[PDB]
Amino acid sequence: PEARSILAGAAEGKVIATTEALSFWGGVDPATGKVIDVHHPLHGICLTGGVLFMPTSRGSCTGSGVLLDLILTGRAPSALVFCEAEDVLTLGALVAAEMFDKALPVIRLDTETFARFSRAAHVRIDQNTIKADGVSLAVAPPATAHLDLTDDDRAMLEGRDGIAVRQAMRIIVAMAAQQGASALVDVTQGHIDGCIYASPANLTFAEKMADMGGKVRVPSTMNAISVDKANWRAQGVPEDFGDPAARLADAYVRMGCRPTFTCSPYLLDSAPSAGESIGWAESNAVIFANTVLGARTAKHPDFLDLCIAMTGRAPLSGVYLEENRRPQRIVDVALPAGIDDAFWPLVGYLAGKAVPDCIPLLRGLGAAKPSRDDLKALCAAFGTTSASPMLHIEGATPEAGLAPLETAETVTISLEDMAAGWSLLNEGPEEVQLVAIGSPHASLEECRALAAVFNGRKRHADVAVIVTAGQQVIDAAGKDGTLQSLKDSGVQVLPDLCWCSISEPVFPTKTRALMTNSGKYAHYGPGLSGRAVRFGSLADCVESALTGRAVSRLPVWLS
Ligand code: FES
Ligand SMILES: [Mg+2]
Repeated sequence: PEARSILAGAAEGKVIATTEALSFWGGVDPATGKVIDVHHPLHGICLTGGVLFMPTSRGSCTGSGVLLDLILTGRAPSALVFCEAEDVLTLGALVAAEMFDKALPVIRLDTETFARFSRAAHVRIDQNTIKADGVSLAVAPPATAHLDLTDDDRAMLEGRDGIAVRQAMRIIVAMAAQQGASALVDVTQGHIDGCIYASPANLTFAEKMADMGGKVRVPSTMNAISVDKANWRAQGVPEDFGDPAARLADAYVRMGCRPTFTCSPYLLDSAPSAGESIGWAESNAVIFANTVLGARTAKHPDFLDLCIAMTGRAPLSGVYLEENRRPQRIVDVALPAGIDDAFWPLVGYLAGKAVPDCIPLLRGLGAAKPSRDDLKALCAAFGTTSASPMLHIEGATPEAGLAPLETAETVTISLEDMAAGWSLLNEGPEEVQLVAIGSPHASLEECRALAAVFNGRKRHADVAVIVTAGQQVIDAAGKDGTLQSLKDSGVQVLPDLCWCSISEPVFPTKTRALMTNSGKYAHYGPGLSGRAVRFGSLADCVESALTGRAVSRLPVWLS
């Protein structure tokens, strides 16, 4: 039995335990502390005050900001107990201790002690021990940093570059220490994700660092934000929400981040190349960068993305190291006849459920020749159910020939798994009032494909059709006529916002049920919006847009 202090602190409370990872953004409501992931075993449970046992986290990089907000409002669990490596929630609690004078203890157990303690009714944590129903286990103190540092690293840490840079380096070194890294690594560019207005604390952190003098040292793009930056006032977004959401975006721009406002930064001209070491947040962008581009970045939590951008340095750990990019589990995926575009997000979603805490190699799919957009949708869905920052697809992705670990296990995704996942993501009626496309932000080709399915037909008056995309794609779609073709059918194309960040009234208030082709939004949509969510192919979406009805049925390749 082994217990390891990750972040110090004292806590006591009832045990809240699960064997399935949870994403605090999208899966936990900062207003209540309740689990809102409708597909998680803990759905509906309030986490406030509990000692939360889960193997690790999954999903969104924004969990750090949601946990920070919960800590600040007193709605957070009293402690976190994992049994695997974890970064997102650990970083949120680390920022709480470093910058907000609040300690949330985080402990990692061995898997067997984890399972035993998860049966307990009550757990007490202090600096030296964890006790489950009185049964006490000694807790090893936080790991001591054994990092190789450059002279400029030490200069930043000593404060010779100011207090903001020192604070960033302090956080980077503490994260490297808990990961057991022995060095840092240069990054050529950053991508900031905490600009989504997921909680008041997201704004508080950004303005705190900006007022501290923080500024990025490497070129750094920005993920989606929670306002249509140029239009939210005219759209009728309430001032109480739009003003802090806009100020959150403004704070990162003031700190030198480029206002790309997109969750598909790999589509920008600034996209990194194969082998390039970058420092990115946003789970789908991280996974796409490693998986499809062959670039290298850990799945950095929100807030850590800014520290890495401020210093140009990240912990040399995880998939920055070649050994850690080798496939850790093999997945044979059934390839039925007659697949369409919906196959790829479904497979990514199921691949994450099958392999939630290590890097999988997906076999059996190379002959199907997935598009860049197919890989994009797959990676985004994989992020929702997994913690890993990358995956491999035999015959499709550039590093898929890396030798798997000699002890890799092999699992399957069967047709039966696919039918079950399809029905899980389709718990809603047939009548829909909204079609939601573009999580992550739509490519230009995805917009062209959508116009091709529409074939000049016009949406039903009672069905809104909304595509979220980055500004540069919308500009390009305006040039080549795709934007007008979509407008001709009644489709709205929105910049900056994504389905992760959209809000009423831009999200139409009349909506009761929506259909999406995003595996990611199919998962998060129910809890985020309170609406019933349907999941289908691009053409399933267009058919619903023209008729107002999404037929409830398994796809052709599953019947
Ligand atoms: S911001 Fe979440 S995928 Fe777009
Ligand atoms: Mg996710």
